[PDB]
Amino acid sequence: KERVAYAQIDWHDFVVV
Amino acid sequence: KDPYFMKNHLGSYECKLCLTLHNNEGSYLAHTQGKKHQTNLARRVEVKKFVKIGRPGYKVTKQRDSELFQIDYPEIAEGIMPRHRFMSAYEQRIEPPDRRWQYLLMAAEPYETIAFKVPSREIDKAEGKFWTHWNRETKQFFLQ
Amino acid sequence: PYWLYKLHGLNINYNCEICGNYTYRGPKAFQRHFAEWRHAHGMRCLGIPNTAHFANVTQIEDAVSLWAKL
Amino acid sequence: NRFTVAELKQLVARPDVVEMHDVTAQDPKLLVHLKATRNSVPVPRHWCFKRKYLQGKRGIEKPPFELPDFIKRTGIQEMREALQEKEEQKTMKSKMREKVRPKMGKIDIDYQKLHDAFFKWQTKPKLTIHGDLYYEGKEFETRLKKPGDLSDELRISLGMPVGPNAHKVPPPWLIAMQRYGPPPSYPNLKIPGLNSPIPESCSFGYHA
Amino acid sequence: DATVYVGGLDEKVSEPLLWELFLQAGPVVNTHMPKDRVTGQHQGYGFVEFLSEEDADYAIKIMNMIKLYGKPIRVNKA
RNA sequence: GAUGUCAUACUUAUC
Repeated sequence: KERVAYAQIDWHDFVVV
Repeated sequence: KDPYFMKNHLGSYECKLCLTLHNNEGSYLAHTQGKKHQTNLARRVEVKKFVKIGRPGYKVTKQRDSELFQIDYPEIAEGIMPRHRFMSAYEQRIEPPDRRWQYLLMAAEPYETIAFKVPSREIDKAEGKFWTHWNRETKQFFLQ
Repeated sequence: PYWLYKLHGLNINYNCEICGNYTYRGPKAFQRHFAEWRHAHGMRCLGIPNTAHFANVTQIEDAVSLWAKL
Repeated sequence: NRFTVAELKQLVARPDVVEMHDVTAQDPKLLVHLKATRNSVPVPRHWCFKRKYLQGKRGIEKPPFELPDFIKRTGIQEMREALQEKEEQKTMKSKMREKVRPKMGKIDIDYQKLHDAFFKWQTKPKLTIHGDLYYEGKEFETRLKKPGDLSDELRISLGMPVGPNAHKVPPPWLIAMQRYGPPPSYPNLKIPGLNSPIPESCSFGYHA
Repeated sequence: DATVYVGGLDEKVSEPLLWELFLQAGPVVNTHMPKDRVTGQHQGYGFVEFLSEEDADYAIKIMNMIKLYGKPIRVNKA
């Protein structure tokens, strides 16, 4: 389930604070 | 229905199993029964679309260690732990120039991802099972 | 079959002194295995290049003289 | 009396033409001089076989006939196929009634079109040299490439569009060639972007 | 030392296609493709023997990112 | 692949 959730998350919404 | 009798380019018959030639049609039907033909026959997407995104502002606490980030996240009420991943700055929404660094981004399902740029080449390890932890009682995730 | 092994030259002992005195059960099989990876690996240890002059070479002392003559 | 192949290879000036069967002849030096001549032709390979050079392609499928462009450009093949398809459906009574009162004018396309196809539209075929003999597997051995060039099938398989812009044009082994250097087996090979200009050398490789 | 093993290739790839793919990094002296004679299909592996061991090592090091028909081709020393 | 019996088919503008 963690591998399925990690492979479906958006990796383009980057936010630097 | 014999799958071995074929027609050649000269108007003849050819047995492909025993590889024999026959001139007339009466010689192909008499070549199926015999000692050679009998011996030849005996020898032969849903999780990504359902992700809610309100994007709240996260609060990270970076600290230079010596031998680590302490990001406080709210209650997610799920078994899925937040995951960290190292990505390159070549892919972006606007593609700004001079992007030649890497960014370690931590992401969770009810919150937005928080990214930290790493100018150095290799000073740590961004693996999940190797050097990260998440205390579900205090809702605190750490990675070193 | 004994007839297909007697007509095609099979079951005939042939000795190859280059590949560790290996055995071969056919003249055409020996001629096919001469231009193969095993004979090239056996001839590469002596330092002879894989060419067409050493196709019918069997003894190492004759192959060394054929390599020194060229 | 009969020497081995080693002495025959050492005695002859060209040991590449020496075979295993030439040592048991009646003249090894004469056979070695005749086999290593300038304009001599080799013997066929079916002299030592046992299939009489024609019993190997039994079960193999072959096309009936390859018509040239000059004969196919006259419309005689389609008319002959239509006449064969019309004659294959006629019975014996229709074939015997057409012999006493035949219908003239089956095709009759032209008279000068055949002369134009045989005199004006004549094309020279693909001949060969006199030394290139014919064998049984010569019709199937068609595999007999250049460094720096890629075919259309290899580019379709690898997924590399051939373009004049040398940014996306080279294969992805160009980064390894930039990090490691030129190939040691080809010192004169030049690739665009490393040792060649990019808009100039659009052929993705040059042997200079 | 002069032979490198190539794996991860599809069955539709041919030996002249593999030779033309290997010729871009160096001249290959021999190419062996093990295939079953009963079915006439390749086994997905091949051996490219070059003229030198250093050229074979450079070809093995320069082919770690080659993809053929959607499958990445791996090169190893053999 | 060879042998010896049988049948089919083909070639030489053969008669």
